[PDB]
Amino acid sequence: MDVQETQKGALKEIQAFIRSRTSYDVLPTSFRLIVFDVTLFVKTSLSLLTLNNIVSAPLWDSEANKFAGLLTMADFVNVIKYYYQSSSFPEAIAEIDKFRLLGLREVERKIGAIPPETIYVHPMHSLMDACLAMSKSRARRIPLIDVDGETGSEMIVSVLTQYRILKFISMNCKETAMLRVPLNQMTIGTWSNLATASMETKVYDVIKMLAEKNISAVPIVNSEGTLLNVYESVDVMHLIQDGDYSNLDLSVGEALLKRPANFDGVHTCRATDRLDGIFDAIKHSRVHRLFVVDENLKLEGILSLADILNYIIYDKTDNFESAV
Amino acid sequence: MDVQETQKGALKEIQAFIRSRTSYDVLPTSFRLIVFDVTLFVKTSLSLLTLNNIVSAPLWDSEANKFAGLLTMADFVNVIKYYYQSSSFPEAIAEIDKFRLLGLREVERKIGAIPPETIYVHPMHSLMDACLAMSKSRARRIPLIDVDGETGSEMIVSVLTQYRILKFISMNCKETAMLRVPLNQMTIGTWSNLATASMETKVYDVIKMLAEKNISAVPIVNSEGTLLNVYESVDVMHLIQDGDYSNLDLSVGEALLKRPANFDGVHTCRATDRLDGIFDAIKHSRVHRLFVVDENLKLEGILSLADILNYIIYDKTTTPGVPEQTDNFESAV
Amino acid sequence: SRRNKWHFGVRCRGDAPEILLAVYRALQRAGAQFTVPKPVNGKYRSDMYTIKSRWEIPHCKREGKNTYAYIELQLYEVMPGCFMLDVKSNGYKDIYSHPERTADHGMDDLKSSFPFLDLCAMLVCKLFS
Amino acid sequence: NKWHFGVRCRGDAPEILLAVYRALQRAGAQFTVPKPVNGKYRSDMYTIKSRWEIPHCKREGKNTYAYIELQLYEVMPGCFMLDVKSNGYKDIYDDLKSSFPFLDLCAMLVCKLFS
Amino acid sequence: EQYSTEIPAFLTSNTLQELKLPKPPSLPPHLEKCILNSNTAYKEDQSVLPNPNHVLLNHLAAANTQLGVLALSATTRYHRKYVTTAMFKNFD
Amino acid sequence: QYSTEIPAFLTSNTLQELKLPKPPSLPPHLEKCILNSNTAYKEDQSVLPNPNHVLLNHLAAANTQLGVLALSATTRYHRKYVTTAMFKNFD
Ligand SMILES: Nc1ncnc2c1ncn2[C@@H]1O[C@H](COP(=O)(O)OP(=O)(O)OP(=O)(O)O)[C@@H](O)[C@H]1O
Ligand SMILES: Nc1ncnc2c1ncn2[C@@H]1O[C@H](COP(=O)(O)OP(=O)(O)OP(=O)(O)O)[C@@H](O)[C@H]1O
Repeated sequence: MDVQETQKGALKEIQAFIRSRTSYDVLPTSFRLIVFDVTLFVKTSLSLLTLNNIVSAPLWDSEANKFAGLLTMADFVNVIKYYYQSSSFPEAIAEIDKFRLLGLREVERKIGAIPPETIYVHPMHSLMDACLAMSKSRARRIPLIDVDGETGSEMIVSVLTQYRILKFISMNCKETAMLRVPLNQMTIGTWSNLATASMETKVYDVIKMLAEKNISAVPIVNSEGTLLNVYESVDVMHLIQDGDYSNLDLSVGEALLKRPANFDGVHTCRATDRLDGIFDAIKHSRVHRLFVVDENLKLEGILSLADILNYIIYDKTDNFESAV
Repeated sequence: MDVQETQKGALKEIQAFIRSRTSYDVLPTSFRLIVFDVTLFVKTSLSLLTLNNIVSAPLWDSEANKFAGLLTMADFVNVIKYYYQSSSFPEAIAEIDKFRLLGLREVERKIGAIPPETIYVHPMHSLMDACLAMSKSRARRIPLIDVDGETGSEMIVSVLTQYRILKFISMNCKETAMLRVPLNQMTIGTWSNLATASMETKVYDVIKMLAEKNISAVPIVNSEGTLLNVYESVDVMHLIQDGDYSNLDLSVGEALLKRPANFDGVHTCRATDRLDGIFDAIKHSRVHRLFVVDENLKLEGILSLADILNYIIYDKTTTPGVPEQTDNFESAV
Repeated sequence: SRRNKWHFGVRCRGDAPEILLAVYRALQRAGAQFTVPKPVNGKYRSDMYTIKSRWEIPHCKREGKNTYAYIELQLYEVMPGCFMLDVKSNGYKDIYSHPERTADHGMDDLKSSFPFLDLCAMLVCKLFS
Repeated sequence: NKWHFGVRCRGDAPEILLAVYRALQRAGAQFTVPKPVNGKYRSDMYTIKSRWEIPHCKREGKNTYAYIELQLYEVMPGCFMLDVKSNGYKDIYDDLKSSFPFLDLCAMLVCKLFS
Repeated sequence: EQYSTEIPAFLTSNTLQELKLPKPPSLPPHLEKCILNSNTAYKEDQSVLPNPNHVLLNHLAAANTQLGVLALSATTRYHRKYVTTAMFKNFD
Repeated sequence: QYSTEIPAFLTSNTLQELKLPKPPSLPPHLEKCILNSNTAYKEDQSVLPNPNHVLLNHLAAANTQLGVLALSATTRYHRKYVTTAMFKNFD
């Protein structure tokens, strides 16, 4: 029919497909959920993420047998940024270690860093609810909570991640292979006003970008503006996982020398690429964002995950990061 | 004048010397007193003990500005002993980690593992008092605390080891040169009934004999009795600084292999040696013990620092808070 | 991952009888309610090591309702001196039903792991103090 | 990650000076205010003498007090050191000047300054 | 069945005393292993666990943690999929 | 001499104005702790150099990786010198 028109109908099915699935559907037939007592100490909590190789845990409070919100790397990004750029005392930050998840969220909850109550959905409700729930605030990943009627106690059932939503799609949708309109032709991704850093930027400056730009990552480039690396906000967990908060004064550089070898790639694509492949990459490798680069890995733009997901889902101190 | 008699006169001179000095006098001219908040978590307390390469620390209670006792490895041998034999769940000591030093030493308070008030002495009181204190009370080192009359607060100045104290002597008393009466003649140091583990002996059982024989170390021998090593309670710190209490189910074997290279020695000597040489090993190395052994490295007895000091420190009498009871716990190391 | 890894229930040592004793006392001071050994009238048998407990779900209590957690506890010897206190939810039940309601039919609605774990936890703190 | 005097500082001196007073306000401390000398203010302003309700004494009895001299120095541009100095214990009625309470009061100052 | 409050009268007397009461069952083979006992690569979930079994559904499983916290967990069905929640709670 | 009330000018907004007496400069003699001295366990790793008598009872702090404060100060006890170094609870 038309390269343009076959995306249209593709999207129309991708959208139609999403709605007809429940969040519940994306879950594997048998998975594992790690959940943290909101009373846990910050330190302990941070270790936990590390040796369990996760970036997030749902808090449980219990006392309520109610859900206490979603602990994510944005939690430390927001407080760290707050402490920089307010205070005057550079080691004030280290108090973050007295804190318990409660106390922490409490502080976050008293600077703007967390909306009044955390965010939604029921597992058997439409997958769309999930996207829309994320879409309407980065929130990047969302708990699926039900309630044990017999007890009135909430039952955290899992956490849905933009990436797992997309990979579950790349997998159940023939239609992804008919999304072949070049990007330079679509309105997706950001392509001007890019926030970037150099190996010499202080990590805390990056951190300061991530929150106020509400972003989970920042592309790193040399003078010629060649893409070298990224700095994610998970790369922050690794910086303070042992309680060294002065570790935050390192240039992005020295701080990347720490980065352990687990790290999912840094993905690139050309402006003349298209979703069909970007989905195929999703299908196999853990993408997070893709950067758009020119023939000399010069950064043209940033296509991100929410970017994509939103694009699918409808076609009709200032201030905080969302999730991770 | 005779060997037997030169010692007599020697010890007397040493004695008087000891009485002519105040505990203060044993302190470097400028030092570093590390202190802990009673309220600190046990876990931190270990990491900090270890970081700062030390094995004890005065506890401090801001609230009242008072000495809160002296954290020691014994504290840990002590509750640690207590769980293993009085509790049917292995894991579940683990909890230790959770406790603040307060909660910890109140458990010791609760099981009779630490006496009501703690023994301390005025820095400017005679050294002799500090050696008696420590002898009477079986405690292997004792805090020195004064009183700020203006505020009424307790100023910890230091904590004396028995080691430092002997080394004080050995540096200052020409008179140690004159102690040439072999051991086997002198009635001193235990020579019978010796607690000793093998390298297959489980790390908690050793912990067990420690508390309960109230000793800081236990020599590790082997079938034919040859001194191999010593397990010390300060070896526990390393055993659980990691926060891994499963580490207590290691044979002494394995736990030994974890021992970082900063260990002081094992000091052996012959049953026929003599305080003069002992007193000057003390002067050079850092001896915590002497395993009296024979031609063939077969353990015969155990001369100890308390042994020494105490012996260097009574002419006629003993001070019978010696001992106090059976199957007790552990003094302070 | 270093044999500080997942195993069922709670490891135990010493003597079976003594353990049971701990467990009751643990239960006891938890505020649970348990099943008590019954002999065949010469004296006891294995199943004295199979306790059933009723637990008042703390949050349920504290805001009116009277809902219960049912926990069965087994004890197994693994090798001599060695045991596994095997815990096991077998349900939550408010004494009818709610103020109205009971839509059912397929296949018997939510059994969550809570408050089961939360008091599994509460138990463990008792067994370790 | 190791030992240095006083408490490090970012930004613009007089903010810091303000922050200090503030943490100095909410610990209970009294303190000197700046001394304007003619057309106003001296660098002597970055020099607070403070007076302190000992806690333990105004607990069990004693009207006993405690003095700390706070001083702000610059080390580089935008970088300062709050040097804190014990100078007294006087029960408001040679001979040991213990580092306590002074440290605990230091502990409080610090805690204040960091929240 | 039929419940409660008081600790049995014997047991409490003091009871090393022969009596030679019943020993507990021995450990059955299915209780010999948790699925939480690990994994598999190919992402996409380091969160996927093997299909649990039926019989070992709702039991308590524990792990020690070097961090002064409790590691509790259990497996349950949710509609027709199985959630193994694992909790890192605190002590008392 | 002893007020209880934050000076007016320091307080509110556009505190960024009329003047700027600066703080003095960090004197050389600060800038070095007697506590960063002897790495080695020569008999006591407790043993320290002599402090400068002027920078006697002064606060010195250090980062810990353990969510606690590390506070220190050298005082003169009789004729010898304790440099106490407390690890206090953060609170
Ligand atoms: N360095 C940057 N500068 C400007 N805009 C950016 C930058 N990084 C991401 N963006 C844009 O911000 C939006 C956020 O994307 P998303 O909700 O996936 O979370 P994100 O963290 O912002 O994305 P990413 O995972 O790429 O960091 C996207 O539209 C993306 O195009
Ligand atoms: N392994 C052992 N077996 C039997 N008795 C011992 C053993 N170790 C020490 N003793 C005896 O008990 C006391 C142990 O000395 P102490 O209780 O002071 O511990 P220590 O290891 O000997 O250290 P110290 O040198 O400080 O005395 C001594 O009086 C000693 O004679």
